[PDB]
Amino acid sequence: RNMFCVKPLDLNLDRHANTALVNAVNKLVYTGRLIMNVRRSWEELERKCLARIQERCKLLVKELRMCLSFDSNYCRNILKHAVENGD
Amino acid sequence: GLFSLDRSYEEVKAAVQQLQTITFRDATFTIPDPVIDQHLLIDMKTACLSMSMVANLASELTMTYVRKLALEDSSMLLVKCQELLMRLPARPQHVSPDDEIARLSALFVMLRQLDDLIREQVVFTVCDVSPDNKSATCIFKG
Repeated sequence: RNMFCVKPLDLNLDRHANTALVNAVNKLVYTGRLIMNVRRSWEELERKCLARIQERCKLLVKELRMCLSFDSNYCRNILKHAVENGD
Repeated sequence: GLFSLDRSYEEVKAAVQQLQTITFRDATFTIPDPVIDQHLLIDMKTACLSMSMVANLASELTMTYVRKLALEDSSMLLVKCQELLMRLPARPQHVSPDDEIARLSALFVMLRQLDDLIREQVVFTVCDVSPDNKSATCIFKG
């Protein structure tokens, strides 16, 4: 739900029960799950934003193409750039 | 000799007068002139070094074995052994047969070294003896 400022945990893991190797691998798998989830969520938001902005730009340039004028053509030449890479 | 250290003169005298005696097969004997000397001090130094080494090399499981067994076993041997020791379930803290076997082999060597202090050279192995106990047939070794 919120990528930017997630917090870690200690799982309230016990030491009396269970084998210690499973304790270590459980801590590790929690850490891996957290990092994978946060990175994947950031990537998903980036993908959705890029798709939406590309579609909006395409629709806008198609609409404005009909009004052939200097300022409008300048706007078109601005908008014609691709944005597949974030920079 | 070990007791002579860390003890006062009269405590040493009482302990010496006790240790001077021995009982063996319905017979008894007394040790002549067991005075503490630098020859025995060499033995004390090497024995205490070996004893501290066997103390350090001992693993967690070896140390905890006796205390764990006292929880639910009971016998005269066990009660005597526990009475000799000081007085103050759970999964074992660490399990590692390879490291454990290496440690216990090193402790085995150290125990051998500590034991050799008191073992004499085994000169004779004996066979059947005349019933009067005077003479016997033996094999010479060492």
